[PDB]
Amino acid sequence: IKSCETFIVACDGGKACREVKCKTI
Repeated sequence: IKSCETFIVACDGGKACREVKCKTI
């Protein structure tokens, strides 16, 4: 099984973004 999660980053230099990512367990 693989794990995945999203984080909050400045996609517009100062906005709310939901960039999802996956990694091995």
